[PDB]
Amino acid sequence: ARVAVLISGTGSNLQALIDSTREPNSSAQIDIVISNKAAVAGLDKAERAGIPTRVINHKLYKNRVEFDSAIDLVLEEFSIDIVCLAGFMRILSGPFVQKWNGKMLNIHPSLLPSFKGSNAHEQALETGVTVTGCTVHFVAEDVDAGQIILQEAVPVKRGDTVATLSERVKLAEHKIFPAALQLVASGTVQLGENGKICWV
Repeated sequence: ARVAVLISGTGSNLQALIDSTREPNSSAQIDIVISNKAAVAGLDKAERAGIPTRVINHKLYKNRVEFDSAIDLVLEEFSIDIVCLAGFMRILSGPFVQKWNGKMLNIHPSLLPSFKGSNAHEQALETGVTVTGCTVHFVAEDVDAGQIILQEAVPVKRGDTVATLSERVKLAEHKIFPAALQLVASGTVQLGENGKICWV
């Protein structure tokens, strides 16, 4: 399966995905890395791996449905089968999420039914849970509510801050994101017709 990773920052998860797809048994290949910003060091890691990089910029023109179309064009140019959101800070339009239904993966820093949103760690700490984690799921129109592929629980330690807890959860992210991409790319897991995850 041909893969495109959309980033917006450092992209630590991108590196994990790059290392994973380079293994001989990987059923996925990363062909294009699309960045939201044009500075972020995610593009550099892509370059070091010899992966085509390419930017966009909202400031360049139009509404939302357009910006996504500018991306979708690059996706068509490279014949992409699967999309991985690796720290892509920019909501997608309803049509784009429609076009790539069951073909776009996202990693969220919480045991998902809980703490949906962009500040999951702050919520977890404020709520006082002793166990949190991360989730890889198919992207649906309903934010952070697509079908769950994999999850990994991570303990919260007393005195934890966003800096220390995110660091611990990040180690779990580097494990399940690549594993989930392999499950989807190999055809082992797919968005089920009954709406639920299907393990063939």
